[PDB]
This record gives sequence, C-alpha cells and structure tokens, in this order.
Amino acid sequence: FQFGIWGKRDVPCMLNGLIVGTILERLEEDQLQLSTFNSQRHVTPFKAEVENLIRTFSDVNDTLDMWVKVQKLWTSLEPVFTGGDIARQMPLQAKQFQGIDKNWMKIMEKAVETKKVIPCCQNDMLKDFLPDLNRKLEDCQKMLEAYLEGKRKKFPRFYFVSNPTLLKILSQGSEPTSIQEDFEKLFDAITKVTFESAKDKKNPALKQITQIQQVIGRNEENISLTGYYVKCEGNIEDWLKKLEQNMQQTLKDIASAAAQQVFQVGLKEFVSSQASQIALLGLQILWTSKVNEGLERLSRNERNAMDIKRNEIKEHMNILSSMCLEDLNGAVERTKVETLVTIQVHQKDISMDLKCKDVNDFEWQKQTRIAWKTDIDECIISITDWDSPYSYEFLGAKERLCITPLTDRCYITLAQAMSMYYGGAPAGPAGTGKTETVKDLGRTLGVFVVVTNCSDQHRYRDMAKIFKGLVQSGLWGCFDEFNRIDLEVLSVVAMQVESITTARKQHMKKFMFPEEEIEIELIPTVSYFITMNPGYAGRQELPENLKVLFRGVSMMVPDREIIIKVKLASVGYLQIDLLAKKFNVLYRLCEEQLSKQRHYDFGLRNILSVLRTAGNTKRQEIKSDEEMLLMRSLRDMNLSKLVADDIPLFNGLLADIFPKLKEVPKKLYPDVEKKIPEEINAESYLINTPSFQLKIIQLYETCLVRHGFMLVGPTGSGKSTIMKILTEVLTKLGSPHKIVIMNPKAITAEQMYGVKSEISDDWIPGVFSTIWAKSNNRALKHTTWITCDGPVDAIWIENLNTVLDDNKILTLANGERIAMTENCKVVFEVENLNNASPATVSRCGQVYVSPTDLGYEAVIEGWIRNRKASGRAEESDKLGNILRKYLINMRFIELQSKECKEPMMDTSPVISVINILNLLTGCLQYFVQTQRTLSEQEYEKFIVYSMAWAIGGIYEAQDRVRFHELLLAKNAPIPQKGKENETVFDYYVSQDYLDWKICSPEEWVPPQSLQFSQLLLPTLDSFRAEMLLNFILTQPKSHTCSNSALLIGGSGTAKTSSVLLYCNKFDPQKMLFKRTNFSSATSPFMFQSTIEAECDFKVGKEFAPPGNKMMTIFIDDMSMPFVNKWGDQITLELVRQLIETGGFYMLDKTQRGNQRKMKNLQYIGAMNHPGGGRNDIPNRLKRQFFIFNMILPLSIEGIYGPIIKHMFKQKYFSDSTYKVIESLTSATIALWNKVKSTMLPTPAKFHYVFNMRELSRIFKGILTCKKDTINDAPKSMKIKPELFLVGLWRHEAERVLADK
Amino acid sequence: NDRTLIATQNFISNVLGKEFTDPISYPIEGIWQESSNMDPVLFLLSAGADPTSSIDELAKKKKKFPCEKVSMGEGQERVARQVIMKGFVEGGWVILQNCHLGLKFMEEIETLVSPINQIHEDFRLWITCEQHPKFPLGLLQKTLKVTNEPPKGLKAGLYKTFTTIITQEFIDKVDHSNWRSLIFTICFLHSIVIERKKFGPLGWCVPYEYNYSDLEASLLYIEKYLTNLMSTPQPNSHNLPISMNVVRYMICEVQYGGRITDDLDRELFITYGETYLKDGIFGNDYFFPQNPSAELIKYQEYIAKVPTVDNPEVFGLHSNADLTFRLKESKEMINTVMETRPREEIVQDKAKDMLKNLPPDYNDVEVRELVSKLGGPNPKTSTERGMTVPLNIFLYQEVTRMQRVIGLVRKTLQDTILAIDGQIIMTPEILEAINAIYDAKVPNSWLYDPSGAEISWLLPNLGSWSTSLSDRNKQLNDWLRSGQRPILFWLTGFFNPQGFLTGMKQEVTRNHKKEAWSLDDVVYSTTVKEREKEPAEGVYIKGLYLEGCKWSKNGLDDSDPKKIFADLPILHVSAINKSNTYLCPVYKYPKRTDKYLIFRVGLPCEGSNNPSHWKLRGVALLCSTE
Ligand SMILES: Nc1ncnc2c1ncn2[C@@H]1O[C@H](COP(=O)(O)OP(=O)(O)OP(=O)(O)O)[C@@H](O)[C@H]1O
Ligand SMILES: Nc1ncnc2c1ncn2[C@@H]1O[C@H](COP(=O)(O)OP(=O)(O)O)[C@@H](O)[C@H]1O
Ligand SMILES: Nc1ncnc2c1ncn2[C@@H]1O[C@H](COP(=O)(O)OP(=O)(O)O)[C@@H](O)[C@H]1O
Repeated sequence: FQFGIWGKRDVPCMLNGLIVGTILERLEEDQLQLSTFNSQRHVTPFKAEVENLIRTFSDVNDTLDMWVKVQKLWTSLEPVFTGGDIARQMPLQAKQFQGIDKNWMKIMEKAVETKKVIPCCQNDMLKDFLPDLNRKLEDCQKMLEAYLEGKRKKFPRFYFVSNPTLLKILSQGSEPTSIQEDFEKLFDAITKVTFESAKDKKNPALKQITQIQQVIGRNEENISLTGYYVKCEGNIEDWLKKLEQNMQQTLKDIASAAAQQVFQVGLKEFVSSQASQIALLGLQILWTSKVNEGLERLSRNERNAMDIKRNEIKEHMNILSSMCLEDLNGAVERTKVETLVTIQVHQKDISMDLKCKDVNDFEWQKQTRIAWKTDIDECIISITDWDSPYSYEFLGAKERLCITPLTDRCYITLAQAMSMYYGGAPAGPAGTGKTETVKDLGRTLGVFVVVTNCSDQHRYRDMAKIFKGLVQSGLWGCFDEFNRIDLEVLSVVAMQVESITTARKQHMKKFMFPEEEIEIELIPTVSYFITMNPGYAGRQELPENLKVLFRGVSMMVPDREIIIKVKLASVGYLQIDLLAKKFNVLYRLCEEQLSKQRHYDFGLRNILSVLRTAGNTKRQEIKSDEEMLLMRSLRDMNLSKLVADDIPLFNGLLADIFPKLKEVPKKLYPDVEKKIPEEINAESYLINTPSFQLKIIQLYETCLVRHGFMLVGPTGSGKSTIMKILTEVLTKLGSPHKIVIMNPKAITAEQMYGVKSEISDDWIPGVFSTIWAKSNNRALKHTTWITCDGPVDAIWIENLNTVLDDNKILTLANGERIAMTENCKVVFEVENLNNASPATVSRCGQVYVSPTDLGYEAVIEGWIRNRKASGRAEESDKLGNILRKYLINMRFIELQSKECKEPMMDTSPVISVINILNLLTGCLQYFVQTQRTLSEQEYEKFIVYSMAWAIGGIYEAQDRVRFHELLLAKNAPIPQKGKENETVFDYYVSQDYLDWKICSPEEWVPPQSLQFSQLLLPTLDSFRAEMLLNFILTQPKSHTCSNSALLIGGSGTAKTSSVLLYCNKFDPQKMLFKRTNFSSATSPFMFQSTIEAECDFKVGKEFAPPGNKMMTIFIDDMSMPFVNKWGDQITLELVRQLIETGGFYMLDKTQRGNQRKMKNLQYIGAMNHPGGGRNDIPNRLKRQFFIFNMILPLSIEGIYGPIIKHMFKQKYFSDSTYKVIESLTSATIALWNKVKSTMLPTPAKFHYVFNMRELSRIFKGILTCKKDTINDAPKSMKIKPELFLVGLWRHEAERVLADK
Repeated sequence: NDRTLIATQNFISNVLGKEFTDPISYPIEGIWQESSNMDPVLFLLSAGADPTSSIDELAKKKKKFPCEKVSMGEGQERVARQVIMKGFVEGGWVILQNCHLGLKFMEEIETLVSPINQIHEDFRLWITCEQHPKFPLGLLQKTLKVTNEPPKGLKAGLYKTFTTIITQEFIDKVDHSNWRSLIFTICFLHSIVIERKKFGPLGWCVPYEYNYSDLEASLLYIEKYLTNLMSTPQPNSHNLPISMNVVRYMICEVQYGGRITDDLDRELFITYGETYLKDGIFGNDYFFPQNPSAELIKYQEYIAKVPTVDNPEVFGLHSNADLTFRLKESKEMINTVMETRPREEIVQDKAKDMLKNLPPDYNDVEVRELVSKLGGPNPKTSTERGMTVPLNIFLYQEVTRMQRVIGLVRKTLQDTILAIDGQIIMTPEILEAINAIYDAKVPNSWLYDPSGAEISWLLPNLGSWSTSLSDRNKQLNDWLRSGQRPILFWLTGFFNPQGFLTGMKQEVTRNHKKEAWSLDDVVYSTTVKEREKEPAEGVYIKGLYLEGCKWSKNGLDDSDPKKIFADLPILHVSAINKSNTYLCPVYKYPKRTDKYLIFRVGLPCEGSNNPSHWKLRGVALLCSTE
C-alpha cells in the first residue's frame, strides 16, 4: 500500500496508485491460477474458500476502476474553478462543484480512516455516489466548452487536440511532469526537454528549458542546444509561445552561421558537425552558388571553370560514399548520411547533363534552387518563378525521398498553384506517392504538415476547427481520403474554403470567417491539399462549387526504375544499373503473366519493404556478390502470399533472369526452429508437420518487417493455432506477447469508433479506439496484437489507412489523434478478401494458409494422442487399427464415386471428420465411465454406427440406399440378421450387447382434451433424433466440441416438434431452457439483448447462483437474417463470437473495452433445406454445429391413430362406424396426397403451399362434440348417426382446404 | 437518317420562318431587367459551368455592394432565414447554393416571398440547383428558369469566350504585336480542344471538363513572363526577343495537365500545341482558319465571317467521323418524342431451348490429363510435356476461366426456368434475369461482380455474346482435344492477351540463344505480313481491325467502311542493340481507355505525310468491332 498524493494544499490529501499496473496484472494471473486449480478434478476443499477470495478480488477491481476514473475527472476540473472570474461568471455549477468537493473529501477521509484499500472498496454507500458524480462532471464539462473555445483561440496548435486531453494539458499542476508526455502531439518532432531550476530570490526556483531532444527508438536521439532560453511562468500559453519563438530564432541564427562554415571548413567537417536539416540546406546552397559561378564564368568566355566546379561535386561524391556509408554508429546518424547521399546522386546526375548557357535558361530555372540572402539576412527558396522563405521548424533526421521527373512535375504544379492562391488536389490510383510527395514538399520548405483522415462520420464543425487552426498558425493540411465524406458537409466546406481564399487573395491581415462571430487573423504561408481517390464503393462526387478551387495533378504511373537505382546507390551498392532493370522486369512479369488472385500485390509498398530489408544484408560483413543476396531477398520475401499452383511458375520465372546463379539456401534461424517442437510436444493434441514449420516461420518474418498482416485462408486450416503457438515461442525466450480478439461486423461501426450522441449532444467513446489507447502506452512490457476477425468490408476498414500507412497515426472525427508505438501490431484472421480495393491490399503484408497444410488425418492423430493420455490401456491402437485405412481410403469414395448428387449442405469434408470424431467420443463415453475395455469387433461396429450418420446426415433416402450398398460392398458388417428392406440407418448399436434394434415406446396422453394437451406422441423420428442429440449433448466441452447441434428439414417437417419433445424431458432443478425465433430485420443488438436478459448476470466474475444450472438456447431458423448486399450477413457473427469464445463487448454508454463472459451455456438450431430461395449461413460458422437432415415421416397413418382411439372409446355405439372412422383417418391422407401433388404454386399463386399442418388443423376441427354428435334425435332429417359425421368431415375438409 | 437534323432545321424554317433557326444568347444585363424583386432567378446548370462569377460581377457593376451567399447543406435553415430577413429590411442580394439537396427549406421560400410580409425594393433572390425529381413545384410554378451550359458551336463557344475576359484584358496591351497574337493562339486552342470531344472515343478516351480557369491561369503566367522579360528590355528589335519554348511546356503539362487521366492524351495534346503554335509567331502566314488584324470590333467581325457548321478536317480529323455522330444523335432524338405518345411466356421456353445448345463442361480430372499428355513449342525441339512450356499453362488457365463462366450460365438459366415450370421461392436476381432475357441486354450476372469480373460484355443476348463464347470454346477445344498448335491464333478469344505475348518472349529466350540471351535484354518488334496468300519464331494473329487507312500504302478511307481488316502482323523479338517510324496502340474493346492496352506497334508507312498527321488523325488497331 504505497500511493502517490497530488498534494497537501488544503486540509485533505488526494492520492493515486502508481503501482496499479502490478496490481492489475498479478490479479489477472491470480484468478487464472484459481480457475486452473478449480477446473482440475482434485480440488474438493477449496470451493468454500476460493470463491469468496475470487469474488472479493473481482469486485474490488471494478470499484477501483470507477473510482480512479472519477478522480481523473476531478483532477481535470480543479484548476478551472481556482480562478476567480470563471467561478464568479457561472456561480451555479461552481457551487455544485463545492458540493462535490465536500462529498469527495468525505470519501477521501473515509479511505484515510480505513488505511487499507480493500475494506475501503467494501463500503456499499460509495458505489451509488460514484456514477452520479461522473454524470454531473460530464455536465460540468458541457458548461466549460464556452471557455475552452476562447482558450483555444489564444494559441493556435490546440485546434489539433481534443477536449478532455486539452483539459489534462491545461491542468499541469507541475512544471516538468504533466506536459513531459505530451510534447509529441503539440509540435512536430520534439519529445524531451531539460528543465533547469533557476533560484530567484525568495521565489521558488523556476524551471527553464535549455535544450530540446528528438528521440527515435530507445537510445538514439538528436540534441539541440539553445543560447536563448525559455522560462516557465504562471500562464501556460506564455511559455509555450516562447518555446516556439525561441526555437525559431535559434534555428535561424545557427543556420546563418552554418552558411559561412559550409564553404570555410570543407565538406566532412560541417556535415559531421551540424544537424541533418542544416546539413542538407548547406549542400543545396553550396551547389547552387558554385554552379552559378561556373555559368557566369562561361558567359564571360569559353571556360573550363564550370567543368571544374562539376568535377568538384564529382570528387565530393567519392569521399562521402567511401567512408560514412559502410561504417557508422547509431540510427539517427545513419539516416542522416544516406539522406545526403540520395540528394548528391541526383545532384551529379543533373549537373552532368546541365547544358544551360546562363541563369536565365529554363534548364537552370526548373529545379528547387535556394539562396540564403545576406544583405537582408533571410533564407529564400526558389522555383521557376515562385519564392518563399524557409519556415524554421526543427525536424531532425527524416527519411526524405527520391526525385523522379514526375515529382518535378508535381513540384512545378504545386508552386504555380500556390502562386495563384489555391490548393493542389492530386489524384490517381492507390500507392503512387501522393501523400508522401505532399509531405516532402512540406518538409523541404521547412514547414510542418498535419495529415488527417476524413470519413463518413464527420461533421463540419470539426473541419471548421481545423481550418481555423490552419489559417491562424501557418501550417499545411493534407486531408487524406477527402472524398469519403458526406455530401452536405462538402456543400458547406465549399463556403468555408471560398471565404478563406478570397481573404488571402486581397493580402488582408484581418478577415471574417463564416459561422464564427469573432474576428480572426491570418498568416500567409498556408495551403490546402486533398488526396482524393477516384472511384470505388462508398465514394461521392465534389459539387461543382468545390472543383473551382483546386488545381489537378494526375499521378497515374509512378516511375519504378530510377527510384530503385538511386536507393541502391544510397545503401552503397556497386552493381546498380543492372540490378535496377532486374527488379523492374521481374515485378512486371510477375504482375501480368501470373494467375489472378484478389490478394496479390506487387506495387511500390512491397518494393520499398524489400529495399528497407536489403539495407542490413549488405551491412553484414559478407562481401559476396550482390546479385546472390538480392535473389535470396526477393524470392524469400514474395513466397508467402502465393497459392499452391503459382509457386512453380514464380521460381521458373526466377530462373529466366538469374541463370548465372543456381541455388541458395534459405537463411534459417536456429533458436526458433529448435524451440517450436518443444511446446508442440508440451500440448496433448498437437502433431508437428513440416508445413507448420514453413508457415509459422514465414509468419515470423513478415511480423519482423511490416506493421500488420493478414492470415488469409479457408476454414478449419489452423490459423488461430498458428498465431497462438507463435506467441508462445516469442514469450518463451523473454519478450512477452499478448493477444486481443475482436469481431468487426458483430458491432456497428459507429460504435466501433464511437460517434457524437444523437440525443444529448455529447461524445461517446469508441471500442476499438479504447483498445488502441489502452495498448499504445509506453512503460509496458507486453507486445499487443489487436486481432480483428470476420469479413473485410471496405466501409469500416478503409478509415484505418493512416494507421497502416507510414504515417502510423490514428485520427478521429472527435478531433483526437493518437500516435502509434512499436509496442503494438495489428492482425486480421480473415478468411479471404472479396470486397477490398488495392488501397487496403497493398498496405499490409499477408500470409496464405492452404487446405493441405494440415490434413484432416493429422487432426485424427492429435485426437489419438489424447486417447493415449489417460485411457491408454490399448484403446488408441485398437480403435485406430480400423480407423486409419477405414477413413483414409473411404471418405473420398462417397463424395462422387456413387452419385450422391444432393448433398443439401455443400461443405469441405474436414467438418465431417470433426463431426464423426465428436460423435465417436460420446459413443464410447459409457465404457469410459465404467472403466471397461472391449474387443476389436465391437469397436468396428461402433465406428460404422458413428460415421453412418454424420456423413449420411445430409442425404435423401435414394442417396442413402446407394450409400448403404457401398457399405455392403466394401465395409465392416452392418445389420444382417433381418434387413427386411430396412436401411442401416434404421438400426442402432446397443451398449449392452452387439445388436441392431430399434423401437418407439408406447405412451398415450393425459386426460386433458386441449390440442396442446394432446401435445405430441412418441414417434420413431423423434426417438432417433433424441438418440443422436443426447450423445453430443452429454460430451463435456472437449476441444473441437462446442456442444452445439443443428437440424435440417423442410418447412413443416417436425422441427419444433422433436425439439420440444426433447425440451420437456429436461429437469428444471438442474437444467433450464430458452426459446427464440428469427426474422429478417433482427439485429445484433437484439440478440445481445435477449442473451443478456437470459443470463441476467456476468457469470465470469464469480456470479449467477441461478444460472449455475445448465441452460440451453434454442433457435428455429438461423437463415432468415438479412444478408448484406456484399454477401456477408451481419447478425450471425455475434452468435459465432458467442459459440467460439463466449461473451462479447458491452454497450451501456459507461465503459467500452471489456467483455462479459459465459462460463456455461448450450446451443441448438434448425435449418430449412438451404438452396435457391432459402438463404445459407456463413461457412466459417458451419464448423461448429452438428448438422443432419430431418426427413418427412412417411408414417402419418400411425401418428393420429391413438387420438382417434381415445375419442372413439366414449360412445361405443359404432358397430361399423369404427372401420369407417379409420377409413377417414386414411382418406384424409389420400386427399392430402392427391391435392398436394396436383395443384402447385406459381408466382401468381405463390402461397399454394401444403404441409402436414393442415392435417392437424383438419383433425383439430373434427375433435369436438364428445356427445353432441350423438344427439341426432332432434334433427333426424333423414340422418343416420354416421351421416352427420361424414357431413362434418366434408365441411371440415372444405374449410381447411377449399378456402385459400 | 444521317442528315435528319439539318432537314429538321430546314422545314422548321419553312413552315414557321427562318427566324426560329437562329442563334440566341441571353444578355445577363438584359435578363436583370426581367427580375422584379418579387420573383427569383433559378438556374438549371450542368457540369463544368457556373454563372456565379458573372452574377457577382453584375452585382458590383449596377448594384454597389457584394451579395451575401448561403450554401445549402445540413444546419443552414436558420442561417438562410436570418440573412433573408436582413435582405428584406435592407434590399441586398442573396445567393442560395446547392438546392438539389436539402429541399425541406424550399417549400418555406414560397410562403416567404409573398405580398403579405412586405419587402424593401431592390431585393432580388438567386437560386441554383440540379436535376433532382421529388422537388415540389411551388417555386417551379412561380420563378424564372435559365440554363447556362456552355455553347455548342465552335463559333458559339468562341464568341462567348470573346465575351468573358474582354475590353481590359484585350485593351491593356502596351504591345499590339506579339502577345495579342498569343491571346489569339490560346483562345483558338481552347475552343478547339474543348469541341474535339463531340465525336466520342476517337477524340477523347473519356470526357474532360476544361473551362476558363485554366485559361486565365495561363494568361497570368505568360503576362508575368513577358512583363519581367521586357522589364530588362530597353529597346525592342521587332517588339520582342522571346524564346517561346517554355510556354509550350507550361501550357502542355501544368495548366491543362490537371484533368488528364490517360497517357496517350498527353502526347496528343503536345501535338496540338506543336501544330497550332508553330514554334514561332510568323506574322505573315495563313492558318491551316484565318488570321487577324489588331482592332476589337474587327475581332467581332472575324467571328461574324466564321462558318456556322464546319468540317472535321479543321481539327485534322477525317470527314467520316461526322457520320457516326449524326447517327447516334438522330437515334436518340426521335426516341425522346417517342416517349410522349399515349412476360412469363414462351420467351422462357425459347431460353429453355437455348440452354440445350451451349457446350458441355470440361471436367478438370480429364483436362489436367489431356494438357499433361501433349505439348511443346516445336515437335522436333522437345518431347511432350506439360507445366514447362508457357503455352500449355496458358491453355490450362484459359480452360479454367472458361469453365468458371460455363457453369454459372448453365446454372442460372436452369434456376431461372425452374421457378415457374420448376418450383422455388422467387428470387429478385432471377426476376432481373428474366427481364434481361426478354430485352437485348444480357443480365449483369454474366458481366460484372461487386468489384469487377468483366468476361465478354457484348450487346446482344445471343446474337454476339453467346456467339462469341461459342467461338472461344470451339477454338480452345481444338487447341486442346487434338492438342496441336494451329496457325492463325485469334487474339480476341484469350481473356489475358498480354500473358500470351510474354509467354512468347520466354519461349524465344529459352529455345533460341540459350545462355546467350537474357530475359531483360530482349526487346519487341513487329513486321506486318504484306500479303494475302501464304514455324519460325513469333506468332500469326488473325482478326485485328484498323481504323482509317490501308495496311501498307496507307491512304484516306472512303466514305463507307470505317472499320477495316488487319493483315497478318507477324511478331519479332530481338536482343537490345543487337524518327520516321509511327507507333500505334492496340485496344481490346472500342471504349479506348488506359486499360485494355495490350501492346504498341511501330507502323512505318509514311510517304509524304509525317507521323503527326496520323497522330492527330487518331489511328488505332482495335480488336473487337462494336
Ligand atoms: N498441431 C495440430 N495437431 C492436431 N490438430 C490440430 C493442430 N493444430 C490445429 N489442429 C486442429 O485444427 C483445428 C483448428 O482450427 P482453427 O480454429 O485454427 O480454424 P481457423 O484456421 O482458425 O479458421 P476459423 O477461425 O474460421 O475456424 C482444431 O480442430 C484443432 O484441433
Ligand atoms: N518517388 C518516390 N520516392 C520514394 N518513395 C515513393 C515514391 N513514390 C511513392 N513512394 C512510396 O509509396 C508510399 C506512399 O504511397 P502513398 O502516396 O501513401 O499512396 P496513396 O497516394 O495511394 O496514399 C511510400 O512508401 C513511399 O515511399
Ligand atoms: N409426434 C407428433 N404427434 C402429434 N402431432 C405431430 C407430431 N409431430 C408433428 N406433429 C404435427 O405436425 C406439425 C409439424 O409442424 P412443425 O414441425 O412445428 O413445423 P416446422 O417443421 O416448420 O417447425 C405440428 O404442428 C404438429 O401439430
């Protein structure tokens, strides 16, 4: 119990736990240990103790969480109401805050009295107060926005910051501590600043800034001194403004010096001495001045001096290239050098062919020249005509890019557009260098750029906030993906941007902004950019008011050869020009003449990934020939994505370009490859195979290189297992690893990223963003991998372009921007892309699992390994001695060997194998229970029985008899004792002895006469259904068993009948039940609601005494929910996350990143013969449910017999009418057959649909008049007693059939 | 039917008077006289045209104040209302914008503009909108409707442009000689390249929305260039000492480069620059099309003597272009008026008889066998083999995609007829299929997918679509069942032509000069087999179509026969290094985009006409004919 107190500056003290990470984490594995113990068999005593313990632990957590959150709210609002004026100006909530201060102090003093946080949490009064206080503090913030707007006005950059984080920024309460974690999202590149206390007389020593630091990685950094200092004060805006100014001034003066030092000292000294930005400026200014001097010297007369200057540049090249590239210390220092090298390469390339006679010549007036004017001490950068001064922003070493001619076209275009006061809006396909070209023109001109990410959930207020910040500050904006935005928002944005354009045109210092009453100033060097993306799904047009402003730049085909060759120069290679052609031709040929698959990509993102890989390999000691290293790099990079067939074509293509080289081994990493089999053996049910080695190692490499990745591949292929085992091996050698899961189309995107509330005018938090904020904190030890898991629909994914691009910054419609760290990775366990534009295919790496990587046979061997765990007497060997040959050499001779051309549920056969295994375990469970071991022959019979169904469950009687004949021809014995035109399915194997018999027990009814009271009878179909169901439903949650079932049958084929017959047999004293039905417009929120109401408790946190009994969830028809237009329905996914993992994310407007847990449930479903007009369920979900047919009975003469018997035995006056009555029971059926066959539905008579319901309705009408029918005596209108009866039959049949 | 429309103008002139068939252009100053305060001015606009600048200009000329503007959207009702109240009390002008969305405010306006609520004089209202039905006609019944799409004729657009930026751009010179001529050049260029699009894909691959913004951008540039050139000129030899090659590059790639999405359009537009600028201001020459004197009303007269209807050789483009334009124009015109006048039947039986005429599937268990059994580039060179030879793997890929389409067609025809004659709950997709089968167009189910899955999109249901698919499968089968490589390959049939050509490259590298020749060293070329009546390296292609000349000794096409056969263009490949020539494209479909560009072919057959003649003439070697 060590806590950190804010301060003693009043009577009370307010405190927080800065060790609470240890508390939370050690708690997590505590409860893991406790559940681990309890689940094991030998843990009889602890239940009385342990549960109480866990309960307290669980409970204390959420109380603590609520408390600390409220503290943060209060810890934002204290400095607000210390100031006199604002407290006066709004007395009401100021006194409300006096009240909360009283209550809060009382809570704190109670906690102080306790001395121990656990009794402190145990108090019950606390819990009522905390959330009401939370809501009131939200109201207080909703008062304070009116002052926030003014405070934002007083300093520009706060427009690029959200509300509550702005409050936290403003509640410093300290010079160093509070802002030391926020410099990143308030400047460009600064992260750390020293603080030196100067002790003024009688005042406490004031901390003042003296130098600034840019940290990248862990230890590598760049430091910048300051002569002019910056001192903290009482007003935060003041010392922030001074920081900005004094930075600008010292940058200017250091540059003013450095421009003399460049030509005085000589190349190496000032490049080594200065920082990166100043060094690059120095190189450019040297070259332009010397080239100028050469050109005039040519103008005077024919001279070599121009050639001497060009030769001087050529000489500089060798000295820079020889030493500083191969050997060097540190990452930042490394990046600096090749940033110089690329520029110098392009420099000499231009200077070679630079045949211009004088400065006025266009060839000289085409590049980005520079001049640091002395007479008026100032920088000035120059283009064809345009000119502008350097903006003096400290950026340190940034990885600026190569200069193809297309970039020159952009530079000239954008300079012209800015000279005419517009904003460039480049366009093209994905991945051609738009955003990065914009950012580089920003970087070279010395300005700071602010990328955002528009999306459909935007509103014009935030765009106004942005644009106000842009005009006030002097910065540049690049609204990436500007098109995917609402139409009317663009309509009003047209006005805003036109106003600012006209304002800037006049050169007016002060101007008026629409919608915003206060007058606001301007600084000239601003600009606007939108990198829109022409033509996809979910993409609107710009109304013609807005096309006026922006000038177009068509970026369709980037160059690909020059960039490669100059990058290879930058690393320092020697075989440049040949290799460049090799790269280009190989990637081209691969693009065109290879097979067409959606997920393939060979664009510039892949190429740059290969280059940034290839740096290290040359940096290694080997002096081997470059082309070998390069073949290895390219091949080993591009192997992962390719499907089975394309691999031979790919490396046959490789051979045609590098015929000199024969083969090279793949560089194999020894630690991981030795480590993998260790844990594969550590588990029970894991078989190692070479394909797993290959795929898991490939996953390791793509993890090592790129941000995020995808595991594309079909169902049942082992993706999740691969991820789990990889995380295990990484954790084994230190460097832990944690994994989170999510399902994107089982929650609405508005909830995923959060929106502004549509009732109370106030923001709500977003789930995925909450996980992001919780994950990317530094000072942690995990390495989190956020897993999305579902389909890839463009609408929700595509607004993560910034996070998956090189920006690696998240951006919201809130106005909130969160910076990525290397602690975090993003992964997708998606089946396959079918609704993805290349803008998302090319952003992330990928790995393809294939169906044959893990055959079903390997899964069988894993189950076998489990059988030799405990029941290891001989069973594994004996069972299998039939299984192996009986399964390998049989299953594929059923799909289409014999016709079998109506498999109502198309499937991949691995699901059938999982099914038969799960059935067989339940089959042998009884003899597992009694500890009895059987002979081989009985086991063979059992396997025949098991797999008869579960491959025979998806076929009709004709296909079933052909199946049966196959089994007769080439399989172990089926019943042969009678087999009197009865299939193998008809009989079952008995536990007591090796026999094939079947029957349905006799049972009549209770005395009640309601048709419901005549509920249902003991049929054969129902009994066999219970027989199959009960086996699976008894199995206790084995791996590959979800304990979930599913029937298939026509509309009106005894679905709810048999299910309800089962359900009545439950024992409500330890086994409950629940009903639900489905329609088209049932949404995930509805299913969420019904399941939450079903459990009524969070049984994860040691709760639910009444749900401790076992419950079942029954659903009639999983098909009917509305399939989305793409083909991916959005309701079943919540079910699939419920079955697969249990639980889901909450939506109660209070907390987001957390999930309820179901520790016990059961599941059952029923289908309607999918195909044609009937929908189908997602294929990913088919792996879990037991599926089999539900045929019509073919015995309906024998279902209704009894009810007529019980009606009959009342009068006893039917000397002959009994035989008649039975003939009615059969003649109704004859009529049913004839009418149902003869007259059909057509789309003009579509509802002409017949089933077995109408027979029940006919009888329900007949069954009336227990003795009133006898009373023919009043009428006797030529009526025998039977005549009235047949007339009743006639009228009944008419009214149930001759109406519709 | 070709010359319907001028005849239309003719008898209209006869029965109603020629005054009707004569130009009109609305003087906005004249139009203002119509607008009283109590009626607004609507504007039904089109893409790439807005009178907002001119409205503002007038509001600065006659009225003395700037207008206020409110753009429709969301959350602008009350803003609009309060500014309108300010206008009511005062008498300013208001500019609503984008009424095509946010229509809930429109119904209120009719109640506002009423005699009841009194309004100060001189208050006007200006409304702009677009084609949105479900737009209540309260104001459509009471307003002034005006249209400002750009003018049609060459002289029409030229004259309008000569009433946009005039009389102070023109009159501010300080030089009657050089830059007067530059204005005239750029204006003519503008009016020509805009009007080129009238023809269709021959003139421009897609439509582009050039307007004046680019013009005055260029004018601002070049005036800076001349002012700062002559700022150092103390004396003019003959009025200037310009080196006008930079201006070429600027007007080519920067100002007008914004809209251009295609590659070919770049050099096409550079060519137009070459031929029109000439690289010099002659001062004495005949434009290909007269040349000016140096007075303003003389320019007006110059416009006056321009013909109304021109001929496409003014653009350099062949007369026959005219033909196709008129036909499609006529084909729509009557249809318009044809609208104003006051299924589940034997058609499905016709389809039922169809589906027993398309060929059977090819099971892969058989096809993998058959492709593995036989294959080689040359029987002497190699023994039979599968994977290794590029053309065999191409055979397998093509058969795969063909079967993928065959299965879908057979299945959907079945399930379309098995809903009525058969039984199933009716689908919407199947209903769309029924409607498509009755009409000429095939259903979308066989052309596109949610992203894109283009197969063989042709017009008719069976006239060409199934005909084309049948021909493809026939040739592919005989390319397989016999297994022998035939002569005269049909390029149109292959789904991916480019793979064919690169496989040919790989074949030449391996079989010949292997290694002496590397893959990256090889380059491409073609020799046109100039012969009717007739192996070595290369291939023989059958079925290409030229547009607008002969094979060799290329000449002007006659009035008919716009699309002409292409002779056997046998290929050729050679190791690298081991301007009279003209380079043509090869488009799969006649839509003519960046996509579908299979390869480029050098065609030396020049005589006296230099290649730029052909480049402006827009020749090409397309593949299909539709
Ligand atoms: N090494 C192994 N040995 C034996 N069986 C294995 C092994 N690895 C995985 N399996 C089996 O394979 C199945 C894994 O399926 P998994 O859950 O990975 O499917 P997936 O690829 O995640 O796709 P989805 O998530 O859609 O099911 C389980 O039945 C598991 O028992
Ligand atoms: N000329 C170039 N030099 C270096 N890298 C380039 C160049 N052009 C494109 N790139 C690379 O392409 C990626 C940027 O693509 P981007 O412009 O974000 O695509 P989009 O414009 O579709 O968003 C970066 O990896 C960038 O380095
Ligand atoms: N064992 C039985 N005894 C009596 N009536 C039955 C029995 N089985 C089915 N029925 C009758 O047949 C009908 C079948 O309807 P049902 O199976 O509920 O439709 P669906 O197949 O769409 O769920 C039931 O309404 C029931 O009255």
